[PDB]
Amino acid sequence: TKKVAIILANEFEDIEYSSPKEALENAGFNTVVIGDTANSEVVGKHGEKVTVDVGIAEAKPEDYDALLIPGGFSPDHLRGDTEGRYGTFAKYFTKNDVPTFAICHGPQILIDTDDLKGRTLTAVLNVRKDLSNAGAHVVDESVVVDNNIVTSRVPDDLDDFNREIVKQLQL
Amino acid sequence: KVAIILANEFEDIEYSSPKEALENAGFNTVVIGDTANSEVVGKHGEKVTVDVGIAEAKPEDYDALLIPGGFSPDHLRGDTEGRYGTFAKYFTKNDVPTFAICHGPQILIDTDDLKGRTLTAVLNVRKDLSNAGAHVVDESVVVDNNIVTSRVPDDLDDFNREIVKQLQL
Repeated sequence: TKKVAIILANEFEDIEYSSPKEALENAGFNTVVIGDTANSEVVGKHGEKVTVDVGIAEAKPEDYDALLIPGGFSPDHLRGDTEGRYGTFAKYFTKNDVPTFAICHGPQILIDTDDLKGRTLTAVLNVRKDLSNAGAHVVDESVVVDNNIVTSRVPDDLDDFNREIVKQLQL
Repeated sequence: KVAIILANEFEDIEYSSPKEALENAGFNTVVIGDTANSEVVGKHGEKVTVDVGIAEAKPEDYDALLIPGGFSPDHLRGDTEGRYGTFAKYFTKNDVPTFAICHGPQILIDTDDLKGRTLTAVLNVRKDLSNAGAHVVDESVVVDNNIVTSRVPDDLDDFNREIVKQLQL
């Protein structure tokens, strides 16, 4: 059975957690929330409460078949980790070509892998310049697939995003 | 007169504290935002009235630019037209005092004028500043000619000292 790590801090955009989670689960995959502390609670921009399953210190990235990075201000919070642990975690996925799904601000964490040069991604407008400065080829499309990396921009893109992330796990 | 570019979810004290330091030193501030006479609200609930809409604002009107942090700079970088980056370019291009704290330096990324400049910021945005070509350091306040930057609210005494000193020169 295949399972997806979702990295999550406070002030995630609620629907960018719940909608991809539901799409993945509907296709028969399971999801695990990775955050600062196991059994702590993180709260979305619009109040959705999510319990963290596994702490970032304990998580083994090789256990997971894909990584999902919801947007909102959750990725900016994750990037405040003093030891940079979420960028390091994400680096397993980009280095080993494991399916990697990020929507809106989500691709901010991918900058911290240093693995973006020459990769093709989209994101929310707010972060596109930072992605381009990280070396990516940045485009403006509802969903972009570059081998293992699937990116989208905004919550309106979720239907396209959810279709592609599920396909990529079927491989 | 100092332009303050401001959206919702600014870090409250990074607006009020430099504003008061400037006003104490006898300088005036003008909040520039999406629409004149709207309110933007800080992370901790502070309400600030927007003086001038970004459509009408003329950067040459101003003696400095102040960019408070929190998630205000990220909101400003969402402007469909990129108008706040364009506003900021005037200050970087013409070497006009430019003050940014915490996440505030994110807006300076959009000027494309950070190559070889020396800045600090909150940890969360340092990689992006480095990727923009800045020399990023970890200090309570950094002065690089016209650009003054700090990291977090605790730095405010130092930040305020240096931004006031710029305007006095």
